[PDB]
Amino acid sequence: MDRPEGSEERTVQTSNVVLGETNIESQDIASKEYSPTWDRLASSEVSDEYPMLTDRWLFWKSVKWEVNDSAFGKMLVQEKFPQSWVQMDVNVNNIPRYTNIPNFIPFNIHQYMRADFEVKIYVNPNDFVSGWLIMAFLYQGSEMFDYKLRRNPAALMQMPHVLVNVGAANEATLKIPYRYVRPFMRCKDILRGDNLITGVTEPLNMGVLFVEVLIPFRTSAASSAPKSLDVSLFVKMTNAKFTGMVDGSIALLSKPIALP
Amino acid sequence: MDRPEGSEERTVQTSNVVLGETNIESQDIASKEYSPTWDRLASSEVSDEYPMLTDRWLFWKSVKWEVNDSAFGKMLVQEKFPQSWVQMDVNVNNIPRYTNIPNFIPFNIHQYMRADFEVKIYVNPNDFVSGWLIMAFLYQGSEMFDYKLRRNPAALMQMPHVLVNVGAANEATLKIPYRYVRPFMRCKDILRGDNLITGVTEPLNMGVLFVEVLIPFRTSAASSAPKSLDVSLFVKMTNAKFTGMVDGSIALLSKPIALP
Amino acid sequence: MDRPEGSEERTVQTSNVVLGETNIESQDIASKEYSPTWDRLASSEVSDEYPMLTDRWLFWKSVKWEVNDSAFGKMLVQEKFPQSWVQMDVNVNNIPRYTNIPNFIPFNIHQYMRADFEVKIYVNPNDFVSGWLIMAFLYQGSEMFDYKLRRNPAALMQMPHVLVNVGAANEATLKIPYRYVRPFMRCKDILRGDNLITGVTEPLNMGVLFVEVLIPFRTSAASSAPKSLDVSLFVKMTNAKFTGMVDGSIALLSKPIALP
Amino acid sequence: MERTFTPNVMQPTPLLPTTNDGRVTFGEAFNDLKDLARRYQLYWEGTILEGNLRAIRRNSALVQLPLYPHGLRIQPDVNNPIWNIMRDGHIPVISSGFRYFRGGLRLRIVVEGLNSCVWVQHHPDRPSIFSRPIIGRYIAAKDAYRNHAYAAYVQNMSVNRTIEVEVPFYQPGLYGMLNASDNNTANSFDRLRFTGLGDLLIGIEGEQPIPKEGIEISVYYSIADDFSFNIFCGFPPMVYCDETYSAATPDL
Amino acid sequence: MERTFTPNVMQPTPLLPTTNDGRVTFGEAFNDLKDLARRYQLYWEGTILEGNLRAIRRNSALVQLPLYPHGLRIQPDVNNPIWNIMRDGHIPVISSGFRYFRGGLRLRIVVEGLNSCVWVQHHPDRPSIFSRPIIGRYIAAKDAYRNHAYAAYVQNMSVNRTIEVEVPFYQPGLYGMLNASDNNTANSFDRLRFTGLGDLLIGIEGEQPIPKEGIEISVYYSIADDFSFNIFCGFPPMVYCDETYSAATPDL
Amino acid sequence: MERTFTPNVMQPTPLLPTTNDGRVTFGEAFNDLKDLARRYQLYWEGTILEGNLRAIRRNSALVQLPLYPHGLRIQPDVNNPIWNIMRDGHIPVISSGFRYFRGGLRLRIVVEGLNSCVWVQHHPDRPSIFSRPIIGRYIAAKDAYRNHAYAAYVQNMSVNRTIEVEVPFYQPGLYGMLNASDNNTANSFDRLRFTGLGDLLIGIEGEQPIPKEGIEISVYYSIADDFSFNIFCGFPPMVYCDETYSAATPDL
Repeated sequence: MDRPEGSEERTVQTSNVVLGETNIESQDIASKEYSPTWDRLASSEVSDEYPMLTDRWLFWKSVKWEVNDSAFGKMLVQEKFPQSWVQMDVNVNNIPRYTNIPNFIPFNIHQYMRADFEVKIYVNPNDFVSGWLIMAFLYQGSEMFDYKLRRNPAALMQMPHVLVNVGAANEATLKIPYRYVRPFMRCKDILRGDNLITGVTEPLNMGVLFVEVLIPFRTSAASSAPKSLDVSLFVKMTNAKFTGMVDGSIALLSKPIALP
Repeated sequence: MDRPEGSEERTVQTSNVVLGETNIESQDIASKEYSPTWDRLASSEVSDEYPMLTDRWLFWKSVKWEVNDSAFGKMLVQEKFPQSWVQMDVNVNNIPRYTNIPNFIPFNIHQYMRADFEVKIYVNPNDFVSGWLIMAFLYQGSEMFDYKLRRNPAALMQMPHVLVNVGAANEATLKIPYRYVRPFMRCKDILRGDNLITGVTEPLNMGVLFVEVLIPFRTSAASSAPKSLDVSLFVKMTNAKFTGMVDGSIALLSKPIALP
Repeated sequence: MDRPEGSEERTVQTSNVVLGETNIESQDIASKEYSPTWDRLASSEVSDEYPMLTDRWLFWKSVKWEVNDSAFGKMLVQEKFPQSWVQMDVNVNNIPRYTNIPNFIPFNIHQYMRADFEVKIYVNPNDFVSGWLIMAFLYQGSEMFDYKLRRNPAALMQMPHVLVNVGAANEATLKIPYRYVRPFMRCKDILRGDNLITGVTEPLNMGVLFVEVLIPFRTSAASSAPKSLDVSLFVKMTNAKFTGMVDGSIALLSKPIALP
Repeated sequence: MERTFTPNVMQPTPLLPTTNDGRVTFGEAFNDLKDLARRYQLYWEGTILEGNLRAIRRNSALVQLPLYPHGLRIQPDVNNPIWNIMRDGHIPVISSGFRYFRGGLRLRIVVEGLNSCVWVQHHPDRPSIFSRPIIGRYIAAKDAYRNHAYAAYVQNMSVNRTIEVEVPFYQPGLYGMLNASDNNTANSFDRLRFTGLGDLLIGIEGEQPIPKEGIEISVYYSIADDFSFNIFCGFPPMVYCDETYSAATPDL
Repeated sequence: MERTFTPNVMQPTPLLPTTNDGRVTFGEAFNDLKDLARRYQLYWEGTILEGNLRAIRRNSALVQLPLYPHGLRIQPDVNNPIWNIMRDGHIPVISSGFRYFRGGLRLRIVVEGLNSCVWVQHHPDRPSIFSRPIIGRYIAAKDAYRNHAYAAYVQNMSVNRTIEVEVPFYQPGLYGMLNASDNNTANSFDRLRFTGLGDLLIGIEGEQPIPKEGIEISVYYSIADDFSFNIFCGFPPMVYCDETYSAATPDL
Repeated sequence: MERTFTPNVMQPTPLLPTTNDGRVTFGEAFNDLKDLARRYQLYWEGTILEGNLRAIRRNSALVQLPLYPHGLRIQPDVNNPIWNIMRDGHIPVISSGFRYFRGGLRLRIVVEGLNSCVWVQHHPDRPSIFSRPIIGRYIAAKDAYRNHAYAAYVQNMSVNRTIEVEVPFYQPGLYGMLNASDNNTANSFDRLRFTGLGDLLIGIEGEQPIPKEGIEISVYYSIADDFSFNIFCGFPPMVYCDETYSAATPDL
């Protein structure tokens, strides 16, 4: 700190949202970036795009990790992505709704959807702590026969990830291009099987986002030293396309099934 | 600190005085800068100038502000400017004298005087405190009918001012161009009225310099942590002109009347 | 610290050794640098050179200085140079041997030797201590009639030296060009006198290397604050030449006589 | 420069398109306080009865009026509803943000109830050191009667009951002080001759008696064309007009 | 990019001169895992007796074989020494590091002990949701008998006891899932039609009886030319083959 | 370079205009210590009586004088007032700041009281390992008598009582050591042949008796033209001459 103002804070703007950062980031990209071509073969209805709504950096969860619950491999976040994020606005009964968040408002009236994603992880520690986080992404991981084994931080180091050095207080961004078995994901619980058929698919489960402890959070032994630290996430969409226009209530949203 | 010497210290030289600074300043100018033209219409005697004496950065007051006397709007300094500065050398009876300070030695032999001023405020805190000062100037403020009401820091924010962030330890310079009802100020108590007339004027009262608490000085609760901080002021003159040569004792200096 | 990695660490490579530094150094050169010409007049046998062995930065001593033994002029190091360094590998009886260290392996088979030297001094303090070291060199100092008087830090300030500011944690390099009474130094104890003659010469005693306390090491009074600090030395050779090939055991190494 | 210093700007949207200070929507622009200060406002107003004047009224003055760009010190009372709830006009509010000035003022004297003649003089070398006017028999002889050689205007009420004059700046210095205090002993000279434009005296010239209701004199004023509000210092703290008469009784 | 991020490099020596992935010392290069995945390995192998088939064997199927690029879920037992100590081949090990794929597979069916004729069909629209094969009389009628219109190959053992076929990629989506779980209810659709190439059925066509030793069917497989291991996610944790049978008994 | 390192300079005034090391005010320059070292100073001085010499004086030596650029180790006593209060000359003070040298010295022997002849020899291969001279009958035979083939000069006192010689540098090495210790056993070779220019012997050649007052020999010395003070190491700590005889007795 050498100025009347503290110092210069870098700025990142998208739509009508402005994010400030002060340090050098840790970055990675889940897969090769590309422009889709086979999505046009999936739907004859024109794909609508709402960039001012979807390209907006939106605030996700805050998760609080303490010294007493910070062990190697501790999962601060284990969420189906982008399902958990898009469905983060629930009612009294933990039933999601796409009706209040402007970024998610197109999900309510469309049956099929696709986009690339970016995730920012913000931690604001003081000058006197030490620790390390790893945020990683696994494409459709929950469907793999060894999913729980891939949860170990040693395994996360090999999938696309970014690191947060609490000793440096760096921000971090993880780019996640769209890759799925189909050129579109489903927004809601539709086309389940019948008496004989079982075609069941989760809405918006492109993969699993992890946030885990690489090196446990440590603090001064002093009493008035913060033994806690909040971890905040931000998400946005790059190439958001929506198709299959429907009434917002033609299909329902179920209570989401959690991960182990 | 990354060198054998600490790091590079910026330097500012004037006459035979050299000031060192280490941080980025907070600056402001009381009014538009200009070159005077109507001062020549006031005196037919040639205006003498003593740049090596007057253009010299001179040390003013040190004022000590503590945690226990640091409240919002606390006045560390409330002084008539430049009167208080030029008259800072007093005798046993608090009577000023222009005879010892080389910068003020022209004031003793001249009746009328004019100059632009610059004020530097130096605070040297450690790395572990927090607080904020505001140094502001009010042109001929004491003569205003609402002067005491303009003393609040909320009012100071609107007059020309500079800020000192104790958390950054920045220096600060306030430029104050000469503006007065007359093209000259008086150096001493002269031409008071008589039995019928009352023409009474204070020497060198171009305005009021404030130094106030914007955000109270705070410290670690530890015992051996400094609960005090000195605030030092420096002043110099830009376009010092003097006219009306007189004997150094033809006119006397009174004990200065203080502000409320 | 503003990056995921801490920050950039400068690197210095020689042979197969790589040294890392993070701060701006303190440097000096014992005497004017030159290319030797009269060494060729001393030996008709071709002078062998082993740059990959000798030009290698080698680790010397670590010396531990504590708060309770850190007084003005305290000698952390007082060693004959380069004797003490080249002979740092001793046996059970404190007898040196040139047979294990690759940098010193040419000293075992040659009778006469010459080179320029460079010495690095590494101290890695935390952010909260204060103190100062001086590392200085005195050409053939032990042979001077006032050697012990030149041991005072006030006297060291006048000989070639470098400084280590514990408050800045800077590295430091002292270059020491070869200067001696003869164009070669002796590797071992050879050609001592006989019954009548006394021609006795110490191996490799080009001078005395000092490391002394300029300003005593000070620490926080807290219990868990390190009251100790290690000082490590590194040495290498620039123009190493060896001549006078002999069997590695034709001449013996004595137990080295220490300095007062 | 700290007063306008804006570091680390975070702006979610672009700026709002201009209307040229109202010129696009309304037919006129609003960009300068100087323009508003040229719209007349009440300076002083009072009623004068025969009892307020000298026993023998030898064409003596009715009002001794000090001239301040920042207006007079207002007295809010039951007899003065305007000053009580409207408080100070726009010009005193504008003036409060500036230290100095150098121009003239434009006045408008409205005299109702008198069938006689009114004389008006400007005394630039005699400005008052108080921020309140002096009425009738309390006016000293030196001012109570028409002085010679001063810039003046004499108007019969039979032709027009409104007098229009412009008062010039005749001060020996660089600036005139705005917002000056009446409690000033350390700088009497500044307060005496470097503050006010000089008193304006309004008197009567005739033998006609004043009606029992009295005459009313209303002086409006505004800034002249050569006037300038000069050095911007802070605004002083303000009072709110909606805190005079409450909306708890919306009609009263 | 963090996965390959190497800050503050400290390198004592220069790099080691190349051999072009072995081409200098040996006559061939080794730079791509795709090449190794094109070297055949065991997919499944079993012995079938008359008792495993339907009582009346009306040219019914012998094996219903699910087709996974990452291979079947191995069962290490006393009867299967290979899976017990060799464990999974190279292809399942390679496959474990990638999420998706889009190509075909190449098979080789070796049938020993049977003098009759063998028929082979590929059912791309009917892939199994389990990672284990179905044998003989446990195969449902819909698959136990030759279906029409499917891509097939019929081979007499008298001419050759080895069948060579290439199974194509006929899936409605972009990718097929590698390393898929058999416990999958939340995404049945993915597991049903976006995972396996479709079952391969191997049956017998003739009236010849099966010898008391039974017939043995060995299916080898490899990656086809149009195949791609697509998105590199992490490797899962591994087991070590030298921890099956110990070297404490160096010969056993 | 740390020895001359001057960071963060703060200089209130400009530099002082030059005089070219005194050449402007006085007629000469003073910029090099080498020039001062070329101004002669006392090296050694003593009185010799018949009793100090051999019983039978066979043209034997009077003084065996070691030659050091940094001078002899002084002995301050009541008989030697100079060394006691003037201490060491300028040359020993200059020499103390340098480690090495490589040149010759210029001597001046002044012999008073003797009417005979004086012989002087230089023994470059025989320099003393002590910093003190040897007198008369204490001089070993090898040096007490004139040796052959050495550079010499023989002077009759009848023609001139002052001898002027220049002693050359005849050493086998690169440098000669300045400020060498007499307590040196670990490096005897350095102290023996790489320190001093070689002894200078001053003897008498005639049968004339020495007066009862004795003869006095005064040797002055200075640096030669080919001399160099070579490597600047620190200065050693000093003593102050005004702390020998106090000013408490201003005349004594």
